[PDB]
Amino acid sequence: ASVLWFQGGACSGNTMSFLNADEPNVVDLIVDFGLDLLWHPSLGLELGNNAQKVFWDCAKGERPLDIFVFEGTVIEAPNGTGQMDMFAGRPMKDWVTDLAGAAQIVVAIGDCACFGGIPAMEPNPSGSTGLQFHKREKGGFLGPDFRSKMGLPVINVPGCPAHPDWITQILVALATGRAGDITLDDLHRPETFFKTFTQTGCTRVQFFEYKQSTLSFGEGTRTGCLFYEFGCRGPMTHSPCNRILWNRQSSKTRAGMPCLGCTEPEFPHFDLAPGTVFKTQKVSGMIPKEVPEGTDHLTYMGLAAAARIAAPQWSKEDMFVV
Amino acid sequence: ASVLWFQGGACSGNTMSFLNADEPNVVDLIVDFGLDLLWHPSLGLELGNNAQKVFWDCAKGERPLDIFVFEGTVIEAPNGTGQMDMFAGRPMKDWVTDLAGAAQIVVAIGDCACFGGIPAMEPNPSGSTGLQFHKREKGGFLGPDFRSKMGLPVINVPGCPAHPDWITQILVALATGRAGDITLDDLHRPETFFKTFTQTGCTRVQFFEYKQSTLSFGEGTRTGCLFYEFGCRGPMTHSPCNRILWNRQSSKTRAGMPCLGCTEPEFPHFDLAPGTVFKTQKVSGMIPKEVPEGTDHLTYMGLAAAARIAAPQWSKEDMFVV
Amino acid sequence: LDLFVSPLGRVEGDLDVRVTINDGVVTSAWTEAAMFRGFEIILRGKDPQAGLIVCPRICGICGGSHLYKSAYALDTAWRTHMPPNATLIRNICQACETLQSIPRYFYALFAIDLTNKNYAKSKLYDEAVRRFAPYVGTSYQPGVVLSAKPVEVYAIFGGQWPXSSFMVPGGVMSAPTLSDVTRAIAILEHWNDNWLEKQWLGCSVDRWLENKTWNDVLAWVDENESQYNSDCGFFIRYCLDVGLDKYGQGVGNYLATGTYFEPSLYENPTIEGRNAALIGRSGVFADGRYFEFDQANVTEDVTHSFYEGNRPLHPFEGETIPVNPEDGRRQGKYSWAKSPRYAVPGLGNVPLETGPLARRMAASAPDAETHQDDDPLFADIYNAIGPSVMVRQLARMHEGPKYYKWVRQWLDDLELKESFYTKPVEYAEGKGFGSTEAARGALSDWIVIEDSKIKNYQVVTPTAWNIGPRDASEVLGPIEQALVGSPIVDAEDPVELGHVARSFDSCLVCTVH
Amino acid sequence: SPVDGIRRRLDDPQVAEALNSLLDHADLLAVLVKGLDGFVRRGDDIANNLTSAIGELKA
Ligand code: FCO
Ligand code: F3S
Ligand code: F3S
Ligand code: F3S
Ligand code: F3S
Ligand code: F3S
Ligand code: F3S
Ligand SMILES: [Mg+2]
Ligand code: 3NI
Repeated sequence: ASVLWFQGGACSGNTMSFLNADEPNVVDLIVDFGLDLLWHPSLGLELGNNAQKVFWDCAKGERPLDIFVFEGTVIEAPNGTGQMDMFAGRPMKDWVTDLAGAAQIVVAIGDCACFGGIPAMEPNPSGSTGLQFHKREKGGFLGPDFRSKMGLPVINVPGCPAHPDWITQILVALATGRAGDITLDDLHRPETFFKTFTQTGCTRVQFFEYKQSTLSFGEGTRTGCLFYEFGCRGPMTHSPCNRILWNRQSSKTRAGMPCLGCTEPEFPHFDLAPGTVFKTQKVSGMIPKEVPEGTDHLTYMGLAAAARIAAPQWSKEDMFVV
Repeated sequence: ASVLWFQGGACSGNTMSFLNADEPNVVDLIVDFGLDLLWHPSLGLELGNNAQKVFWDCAKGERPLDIFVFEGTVIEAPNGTGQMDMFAGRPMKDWVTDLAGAAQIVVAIGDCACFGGIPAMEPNPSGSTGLQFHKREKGGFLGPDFRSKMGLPVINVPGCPAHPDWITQILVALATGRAGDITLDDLHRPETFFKTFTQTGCTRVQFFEYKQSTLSFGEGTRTGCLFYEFGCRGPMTHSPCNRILWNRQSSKTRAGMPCLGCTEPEFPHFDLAPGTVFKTQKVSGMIPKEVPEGTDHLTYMGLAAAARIAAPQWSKEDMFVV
Repeated sequence: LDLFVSPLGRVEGDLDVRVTINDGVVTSAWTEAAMFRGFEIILRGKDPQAGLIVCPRICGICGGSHLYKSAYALDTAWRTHMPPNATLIRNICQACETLQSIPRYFYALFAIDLTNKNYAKSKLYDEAVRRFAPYVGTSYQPGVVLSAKPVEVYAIFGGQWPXSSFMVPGGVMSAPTLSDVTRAIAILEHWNDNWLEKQWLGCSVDRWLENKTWNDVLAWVDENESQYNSDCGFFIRYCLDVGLDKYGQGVGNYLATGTYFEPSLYENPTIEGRNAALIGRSGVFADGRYFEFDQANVTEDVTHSFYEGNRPLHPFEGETIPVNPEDGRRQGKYSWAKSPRYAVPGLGNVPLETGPLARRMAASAPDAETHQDDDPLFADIYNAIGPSVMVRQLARMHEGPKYYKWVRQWLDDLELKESFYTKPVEYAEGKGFGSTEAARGALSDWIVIEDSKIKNYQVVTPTAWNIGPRDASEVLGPIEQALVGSPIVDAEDPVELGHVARSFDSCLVCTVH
Repeated sequence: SPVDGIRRRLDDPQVAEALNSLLDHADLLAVLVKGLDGFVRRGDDIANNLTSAIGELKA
């Protein structure tokens, strides 16, 4: 299975995260799983005209392209020319057009590629967009009706960056005959990773249940949930970040950092407008503006009051102790 | 730091779990952290009289014994003679007496050694007991007032078996000058691992919060929390099983198996009496007999009714999907 | 010379070995299992599923096997339905535990004895020390470290290893996801590439499994430098150089209860349908002849064991009534091991060696069905050079490639949309027989559920078969007879006793439970 | 003995009268506890009824 991994408006974080892959690690994925990595800007040996030969052979159908991985945004500025992202003699968006049209499967890795991500933040100088989404709005660069040659839409492996497993396990599934096991949600994300929430497996959910808030960073995060004071988007964000830990160690929320909802197409949420960074926007100083997914402010708040009154003592003390 | 690891009424599961250690792995712990493993029944090279020479030198003080790890129960039957556990020419309990009196630090690894564990289940044919506990009752074999030469009581690394990190990180802390960072709870367990609950980081806590029960094993565990129908002791059990995952992969609860509360001194709880295995004992068919730690039945049930009313739709559906 | 070796460690528990030595050769041997926990006693009156929690605790290294057979004991007792995915997961986890056991035992428990000073004159001794020295051996470290990977697969499906109880009547508790299976495959492939093929074999598993004769194995050793200098090739050459092929023969009769059900053939576990459904075939190999395994032929003798009893008992009527070892020794009893014997027609109740060698011999039986292990390699090895420490070890190691391939295929066989559990009826009454091949051999549970409680629970572990003491006929157990004939170069460090006992991968916590 | 004292209290005319009146209405106590057991064993149903009721007021 040939893989061509291109980077548009990328920071290469998805590649670096991918390189952190374990079980399989990246080398075993590239070699031992029958995935022929044709080229990758961070890893491909070919430069210049040899690399362009590889790209053109993929684009024109001279050689098969099974998986086109795209990382980074599709940069369309200036004026829709895409010349703020010139790659191998073309605007990167033209490469995207050709290769997405050539690939059996197109995988957008990372929010930039999936939805536009950080570069698509206003004022979006690069005219960045995702492959098939611009933020939540379906269509992105390739249009809502784009399908790869295997009939799939762009497989969106979101995250900023995506966790290595979010792509590697998909690649293994494709390589092991389990492509049919891959189900995609409405954002084209693999449901095997994105039916759960970041909160799922969060070490602070018991504090969340009892509405015990982390009050401060550092040692303050030895207790409490980050939802109330730090804008944790865990309960509104689909991800397996607390199921499949980052770097096989931790997750933002475990570590005391609020989930920024990076697997969600709106990321960065509120465009990091003043007062929204590591803060919970609240109505009347008590009611979070955004409640967990599938809840309503009145039942949430009622249950929150009930949970506060019935809170056990341990939920009000440090638990992640030295 | 010399380490002598003995096994009494053990199944060697703590050793095997220990051998699963990663970061550090067991070989790097034994070699590269300055921990001189004098002998271990599963790993020591010496047999017969050479092994006994090592043991006797440790017991009589001929050579220093920094850490005496004991796995398995202290077997006292028959009639307090301990001859149901004869090791190297003595009842194992006599070795325990001598070596625990010789060691700078005594570590009981696994419930058997900590509290008596499964062999101490009635009728306790082996007269098994823990080093310093018999189940929850402090004192075990060595007495409540036993202190090692460093002044510590037996460090209880419970579990059945203990997770490799529960011992290896303690050993690393001892080896890296962080012994003073080790705080022990009332059961002499390292609070760095046993202030959290098994539930802490459980992928099913959101279902717990909304009182959504897993109804059946297998695919039934794609949703729900195991507390209500499968006797999950997660919320009553101190452990980092969902914080530090087992085998760097999972935990019982994540996998759909109820926590059996194995880090708790009563394990196996209710002595696995009929009707208590993978079942939640309930009063009037709906009130759990045991509620989470630090809650009372009244508040817990009121909050549970409120949560059931407030429960979002996703909490009632499969989340650990293929 | 009466030599009492205590402890003989690296046998997963408490073992003492008494040997009579004449002219530097063991002429008689007694294996003394020295530690008793009495889990069969504890299980009486407990919840019918208490075995799923207790039996894994019989043993750390093979508790998953205990779980497997305890689950199947309940499945048969309760006439459950096993969805094919559940059977696959059970197979995968059993085999993964065994795949962990193989290197972990080989390097940590067995191969370090290859560095014994008795071999200092061998031309391969320096290399043996470099590779297999405890904790620093260049083969020891990666072998032991990577031994944890297959049980990572186990943990993926069971939550953890050791000490999951996720195998339950009617299936498994877990519901694997796509990433579970892909990660399990990745872990298995990485372990296979990095330990099994790179380090153990120096070749592909397929190349190793092409060895059908002993001459094939020797040609494989000499075929190229990679296989020659592999841990397997080096181990074979070391054994042939230092004489590990010359003793530890043992009974030459073998018991395999088999394990790894073909999912379609054991959807409704029964005792009677068990043998046909096995992939890793059951089989008794006695007096050079193949017999079908039948659990009804299993007795346990306590004549020389520290238990009350006057006749061999089939485990359905088994009893575990300890006697005080002082009194028992006054009665000639010397081990907490029971003496499992198997009724072979024309031979009576004989000791049978269990373990990988027994499995390989069973796999050499005729009339294998398509799903079943059909492997003539160890029939040929047995006929060519006979059993020995080397051949027993080679059987164990041979299972690595074979079980890896089976696990890989089973992972491919998982139908993730399909059921992993059929809720059983927890009958108040039932008689269950669960058996598996733990890493060390035939592991079996006979359970009698009465009044929704465990009425009887008898575990017969492979090391009990191997290391169990003399029966009422004074017939030595397999390990005892394997010790007989062993050379003793140094009574102060009788490493050959360790070689023989550990070549069985003896697990004393299992032996006694 | 303290148990002897509870038997002694049972003799008290006034204690006996009250205990007799309790056993006269023990049926009502039994039915109220049975009603509570019923309510508890159908608590999930009543919770589902309150969920469907609130869910209507939500729509
Ligand atoms: N393998 C293994 Fe343990 C032994 N003997 C069991 O069963
Ligand atoms: S990791 Fe980098 S490539 Fe985009 S998705 Fe995040 S800015
Ligand atoms: S439970 Fe965890 S995911 Fe965020 S909302 Fe609280 S820190
Ligand atoms: S910010 Fe992203 S990486 Fe996970 S913890 Fe939140 S979804
Ligand atoms: S793992 Fe084994 S040694 Fe005891 S603590 Fe559990 S039975
Ligand atoms: S939240 Fe998890 S720890 Fe048990 S009680 Fe529920 S499965
Ligand atoms: S049974 Fe023990 S291993 Fe953890 S999940 Fe529960 S404390
Ligand atoms: Mg038994
Ligand atoms: Ni064992």
